[PDB]
Amino acid sequence: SRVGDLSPQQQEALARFRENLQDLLPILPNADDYFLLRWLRARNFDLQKSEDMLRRHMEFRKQQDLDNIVTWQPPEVIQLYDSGGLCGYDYEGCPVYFNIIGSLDPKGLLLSASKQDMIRKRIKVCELLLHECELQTQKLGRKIEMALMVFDMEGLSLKHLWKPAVEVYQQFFSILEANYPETLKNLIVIRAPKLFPVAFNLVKSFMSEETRRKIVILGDNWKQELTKFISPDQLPVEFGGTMTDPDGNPKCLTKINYGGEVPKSYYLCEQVRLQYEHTRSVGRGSSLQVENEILFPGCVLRWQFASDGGDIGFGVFLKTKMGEQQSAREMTEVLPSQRYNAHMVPEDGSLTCLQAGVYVLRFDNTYSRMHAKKLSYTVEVLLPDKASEETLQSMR
Ligand SMILES: CCCCCCCCCCC(=O)O
Repeated sequence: SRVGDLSPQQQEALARFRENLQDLLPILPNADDYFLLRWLRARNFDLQKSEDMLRRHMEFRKQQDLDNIVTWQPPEVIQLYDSGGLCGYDYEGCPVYFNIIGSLDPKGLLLSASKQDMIRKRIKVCELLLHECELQTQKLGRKIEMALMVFDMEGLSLKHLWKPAVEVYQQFFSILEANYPETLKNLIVIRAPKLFPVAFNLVKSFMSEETRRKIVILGDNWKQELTKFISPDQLPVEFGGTMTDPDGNPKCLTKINYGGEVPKSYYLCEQVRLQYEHTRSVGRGSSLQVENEILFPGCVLRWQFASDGGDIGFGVFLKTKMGEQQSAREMTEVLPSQRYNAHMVPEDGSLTCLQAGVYVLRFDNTYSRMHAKKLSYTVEVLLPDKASEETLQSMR
């Protein structure tokens, strides 16, 4: 349903849509048929829903001053450590953006800056890419409508699954679908480690099916495979091409930021506000066990908790028999129990399950003979996305 071959149904729909948007035409990012058709396709030519979607976007542009975001300067920590960059063009002339996820330190960034600034940095990238598409259109004399995004997963870690960081990427993917529909040609994933299917499963429901269908996972031969999309002379040497910085650096640091660990000197806090699924009392001299059956290795357990009334002990155990509850003496110790000041600073963490069995998170108040505790917690079993898992298996 694109420019050129619209049906009459579609051509009449487009004309009506254009008529219904007369008030907005002078302030649209572009008032051409290409622009309008993105909103129509996103809502199957339902004139009302398409209009609602576009008008919501236009309110978002006003609220966020998006026409001027290309000159917005983020906080120093985001300028220096929030990764990614625009570099090169694909064979059609679409701009390429490198998203260096694996080297990102989103925890350090969120402890040093706001979710709002991290999201605004990512919106800025969208606007920069759109401006680059327009410049390319003018230079090439034909419409360039989309960008190509490469996602470098080298370094992806349990550390990246910190719940507040994940909420950044989830919110961003929701914003992308609502405000930048059909702006990515492909989403090319390189250097995916074993953790990728679990990580991907956390964000997949926030992207549209059309976006998901454009994901391409590359294997060991990714450098050669990338050159099917992008010319070597448009690719950094780091990613298999011939482009360098003026000083010969193969990473093209003058265009692409590679993130890295945020120095502690930038931190403005060391934990953020959390929300919890459950609240329970743990009696004086007592304990609480939260059990989860893991059916295969590679599942990830992730938790967060706070206490009131004093500290709490916490460890992770693995049952040696299924059936009745076992004591800490009888179970295998997976993560040694320790006391945490979870009444002062909430705790969180994760681990990879190396075996199938019943994993038990044990909250220990047995040492506190006079004082009970109130405990709030969330404990989640994170499963792999099955398609991603199969694909990674299939690439050896
Ligand atoms: C093309 C799909 C990219 C998958 C990104 C999943 C990474 C989860 C980590 C969230 C974060 O730390 O920003």
